[PDB]
Amino acid sequence: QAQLVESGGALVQPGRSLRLSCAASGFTFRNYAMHWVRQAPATGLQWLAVITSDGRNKFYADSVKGRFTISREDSKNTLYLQMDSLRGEDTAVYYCVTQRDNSRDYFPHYFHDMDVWGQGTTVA
Amino acid sequence: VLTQSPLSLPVTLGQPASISCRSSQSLVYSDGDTYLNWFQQRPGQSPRRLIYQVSNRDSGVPDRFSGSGSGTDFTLKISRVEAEDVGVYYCMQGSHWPPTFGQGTKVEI
Amino acid sequence: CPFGEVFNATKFPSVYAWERKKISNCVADYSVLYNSTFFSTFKCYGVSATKLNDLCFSNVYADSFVVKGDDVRQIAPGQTGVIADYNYKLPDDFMGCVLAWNTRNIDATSTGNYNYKYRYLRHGKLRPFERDISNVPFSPDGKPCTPPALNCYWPLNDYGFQPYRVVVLSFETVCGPKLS
Ligand SMILES: *[C@@H]1O[C@H](CO)[C@@H](O[C@@H]2O[C@H](CO)[C@@H](O[C@@H]3O[C@H](CO)[C@@H](O)[C@H](O)[C@@H]3O)[C@H](O)[C@H]2NC(C)=O)[C@H](O)[C@H]1NC(C)=O
Ligand SMILES: *[C@@H]1O[C@H](CO)[C@@H](O)[C@H](O)[C@H]1NC(C)=O
Repeated sequence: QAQLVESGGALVQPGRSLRLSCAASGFTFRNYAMHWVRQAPATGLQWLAVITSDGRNKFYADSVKGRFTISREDSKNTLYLQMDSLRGEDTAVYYCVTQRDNSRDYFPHYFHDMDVWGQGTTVA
Repeated sequence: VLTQSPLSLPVTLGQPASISCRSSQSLVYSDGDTYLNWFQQRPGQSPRRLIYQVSNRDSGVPDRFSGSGSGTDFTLKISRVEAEDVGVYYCMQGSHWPPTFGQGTKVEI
Repeated sequence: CPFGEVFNATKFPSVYAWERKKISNCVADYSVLYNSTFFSTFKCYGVSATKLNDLCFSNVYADSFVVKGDDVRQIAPGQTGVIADYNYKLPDDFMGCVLAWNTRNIDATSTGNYNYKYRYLRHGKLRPFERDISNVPFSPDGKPCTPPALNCYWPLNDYGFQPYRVVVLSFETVCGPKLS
């Protein structure tokens, strides 16, 4: 029963850094790719980045590539998002997202389901 | 890019509904499948998946939900909209990286 | 037929770079292989191993490579996975025989034998018996990309070699021996 819980959201002034975390449970964190998706009226639901199950590869949307870094700490079953040089445009609800089906845990199959969502944390 | 229509769909309680989603490109993937999913977001809560692969229901999803489509043009169908269904329906494509969502369609009761 | 030349070869290629030996114009003695303890796996698809000597073919293709034991199972029809999808695929059809043996004392090394590579990223899956030995940094949406920049990843990786040597005999002037 996969569950994701986001935390660490806050008001960030332009140019500053903020790091989000997401506690995973109900599944083996190590065996799944993890994603960040953000929500705003501006973009609706926007995918940002994915980290593969081994924590080796990291893919980023052009809108955040070079500014955001996705990382994971398997020992704590926790997903993180490092948002450097945060902009006003990055105001959004940040969701921790993964999938239940990891039978094909390789690019791009982990974007096909995205059926596990957390509560979402607001960053402004 | 995914565009949903109509943006706002006012559905009398107990009446059917239909939410369209048109992609700027064919969503057929390299293996011939189509990774066009639909999500439902209740106000104050996260999105949940209802339909995957255009028309397949997820476990636990009410039989009132279905869908159809091909190429670029897809539809989320609801046999009858319940009060509990109030919220925003989104289409999502995973066929082409980066995965994208539509702007979402608000369904009112 | 030059079977020993393939099975007892001193050097095998990687799976992504699997090599194809064509066997033809010869007599195929499958008894040596059939009743041997050499192989850890002897799997035939729609073909009775015991009757291989009684089957004639236009030719036989012996596809040679080294794969981790765990992924040997991906060398079969109707399979998915990193090897089945990106390195070496078998068609959904009848197949000859997939023969494999443990090579921990041949190819594996104490620090890992990383001389063997495999593919894990590709713009689409491989066709049956397709060989892709290119090496261009993978880009998730077809864009130009330069490693180690974001979204720029090499499509190939290394094997942490236990390894198995696998020889696949795909069937299409070659027959077995006659009985005197
Ligand atoms: C690949 O090489 C192995 C050996 O490195 C071959 O297996 C061996 O084949 C010989 C020949 O029939 C088997 O019999 C041996 O004959 C000699 C003759 O003087 C005898 O001294 C030995 O005691 C033995 O009888 C030998 O048992 C066999 N070894 C094993 C473990 O099966 C193998 O057949 C070669 N593969 C191919 C496809 O040629
Ligand atoms: C096993 O195959 C070899 C092939 O030369 C044959 O000589 C041997 O007699 C076979 N074993 C038995 C029990 O028939």
